[PDB]
Amino acid sequence: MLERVFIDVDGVKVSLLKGRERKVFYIHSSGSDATQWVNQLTAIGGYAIDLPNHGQSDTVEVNSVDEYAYYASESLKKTVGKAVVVGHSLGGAVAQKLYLRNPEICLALVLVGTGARLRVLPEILEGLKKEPEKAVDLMLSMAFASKGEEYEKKRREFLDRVDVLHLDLSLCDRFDLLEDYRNGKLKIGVPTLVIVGEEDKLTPLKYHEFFHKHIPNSELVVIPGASHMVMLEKHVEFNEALEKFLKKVGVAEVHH
Ligand SMILES: CC(C)(COP(=O)(O)OP(=O)(O)OC[C@H]1O[C@@H](n2cnc3c(N)ncnc32)[C@H](O)[C@@H]1OP(=O)(O)O)[C@@H](O)C(=O)NCCC(=O)NCCS
Ligand SMILES: [Cl-]
Repeated sequence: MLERVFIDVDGVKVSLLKGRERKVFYIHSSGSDATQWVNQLTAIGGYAIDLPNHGQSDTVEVNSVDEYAYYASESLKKTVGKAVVVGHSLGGAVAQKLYLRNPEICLALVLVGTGARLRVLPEILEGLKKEPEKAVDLMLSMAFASKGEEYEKKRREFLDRVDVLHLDLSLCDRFDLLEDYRNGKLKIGVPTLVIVGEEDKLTPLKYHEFFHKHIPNSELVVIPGASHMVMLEKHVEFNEALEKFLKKVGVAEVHH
């Protein structure tokens, strides 16, 4: 069912995965790629970006979350025009910056396992340069509710992508919109769905209650038996929540 497509953003080749036509645009997390969203792409539809430096996209120097938001926004415009933007962790930071720069292209926001500030444990971030296996194991212990096939696969991916993982996490570590939400300057005017796995230790419940408190039209969904990787660990529950929200916002199903 899925297709891989390619577009050009200012000379940078960007790959995306796409399912059935739907105005939904997914943005993956650090050290990951569009394949993070396969369970959503096949059931809900839409497009998932491979950010530059990830998946089948070109490599290019990226020094901020804002720069990734530029690639994401251009890619959204070229594929779906306007969309519900779904971001996980780093991708949720990218989604927030995308909304702030280009609110017109966001029909709604889905903030998954993310935060207004994404400081990274120094034992992970500094541990990746010296003993990456230990750092990866620590990060993943905080990201999965259970070991098993998804955990093992992600562990191997991270071991294969340590350099990009460290670059991505360094961008997270510098990402901070917290006070701008707190002091009321940053306003999210679109419908928002905030999703977190009950066991998530990388971006815990309080990060998601923070969004829910500061965003007027937000709904919070905590998914039991999942941690940070909720869209992979509990995909059926995740999809049901997302589909209910898409109905609410009017992003119709368009079968056949
Ligand atoms: C790395 C870490 C220990 C640094 O902690 P720190 O030096 O206290 O600095 P922070 O800026 O994160 O936190 C300071 C305060 O802001 C709050 N805060 C930070 N990020 C927040 C967010 N996204 N939402 C709401 N509150 C937040 C904290 O709760 C804390 O409040 P407190 O003083 O009342 O406890 C901490 O951020 C952490 O444990 N993070 C989770 C693990 C991780 O590595 N996540 C990866 C994210 S990509
Ligand atoms: Cl991340």
